[PDB]
Amino acid sequence: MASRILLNNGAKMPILGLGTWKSPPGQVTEAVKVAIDVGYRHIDCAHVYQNENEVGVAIQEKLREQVVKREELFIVSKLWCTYHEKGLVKGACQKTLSDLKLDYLDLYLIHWPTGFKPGKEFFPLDESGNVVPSDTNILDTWAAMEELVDEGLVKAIGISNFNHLQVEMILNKPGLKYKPAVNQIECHPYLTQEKLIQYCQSKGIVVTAYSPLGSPDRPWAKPEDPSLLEDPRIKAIAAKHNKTTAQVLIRFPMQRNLVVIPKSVTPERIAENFKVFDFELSSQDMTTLLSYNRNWRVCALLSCTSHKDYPFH
Ligand SMILES: NC(=O)c1ccc[n+]([C@@H]2O[C@H](COP(=O)([O-])OP(=O)(O)OC[C@H]3O[C@@H](n4cnc5c(N)ncnc54)[C@H](OP(=O)(O)O)[C@@H]3O)[C@@H](O)[C@H]2O)c1
Ligand SMILES: COc1ccc2c(C(=S)N(C)CC(=O)O)cccc2c1C(F)(F)F
Repeated sequence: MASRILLNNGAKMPILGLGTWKSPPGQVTEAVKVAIDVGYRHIDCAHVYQNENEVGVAIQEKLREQVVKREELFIVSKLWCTYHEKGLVKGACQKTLSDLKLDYLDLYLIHWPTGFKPGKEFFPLDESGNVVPSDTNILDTWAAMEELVDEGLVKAIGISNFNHLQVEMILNKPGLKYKPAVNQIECHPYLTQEKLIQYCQSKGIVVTAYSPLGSPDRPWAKPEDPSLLEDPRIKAIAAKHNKTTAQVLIRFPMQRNLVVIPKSVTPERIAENFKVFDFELSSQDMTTLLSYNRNWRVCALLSCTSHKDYPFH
């Protein structure tokens, strides 16, 4: 399978990237270093992850060491919810750039469609526990994203966790200058996303699948939750192909023309997860994996359900 997908900004994006959410800061520099060494060229980052400085140390070391050139890396970050205001976007981007040690990002995403009240807290809550929104119109946040393109700070802009109607809203934005290049969404056999994916694809927006392994390290895992990695049916497909369950889980989105960003800080897994370009799931496997859909989300984030732009109703 070809390793990159063409975006609607004319640039090519690696279909496999390394996720960094929950990667401990004292481990993520080595994780990114190992990933680059084993072939990853796409790193998925975010300011809210609190580890971009340490990601950046790895990127800069690999650039300085001559292991990779900047043009070959595809570095993604995301505008956190507390920075949706147009006057905050450039500084948020520039802080990410400064921490990642970059002069530009390949892709900068609106992390969530939900703007949160600006301030030092990333997760501002009221006394009762509800997310405190900001009044910013995502179309204005989008225009601020467009300005980053026009200032040279980012090569592409996109969105994340936008539902079908939210994507449509950006696409229908009066005066839209740049279409989103990417919509990054949760996607795996328990959350197959057929409708959203087809819509985005039909519009020339590339979809990135997050939590493709079902995020077993998510902080809110419960015993009753289904477990992709432990699902006998998926294990059986893996066994049939002589691959690990994780490898099946990564290959699945790739064959749907998605980008996929499994996270690990374990060197052996980082390498395992990249070894997915050498086998193919059958049409029957694909259809069978699709059949496991149960609309189950790692990132359900019920604490945000009353936000006006909460995307998962
Ligand atoms: N845009 C968004 O809103 C959003 C939300 C969620 C995620 N994301 C992005 O998507 C990335 C991936 O999602 P995720 O971090 O939620 O979870 P994930 O990639 O589905 O799963 C990560 C977990 O799987 C383990 N793991 C990795 N490879 C494995 C393998 N081969 N065998 C067994 N276990 C393995 C990891 O352990 P170790 O690390 O200990 O090896 C970690 O516990 C994130 O890191 C982030 O970059 C974005
Ligand atoms: C939009 O709302 C979000 C978004 C993300 C989170 C996360 C994060 S940082 N993730 C799920 C990872 C990610 O968004 O990439 C953790 C805890 C609560 C969140 C919330 C929450 F609202 F629940 F506070």
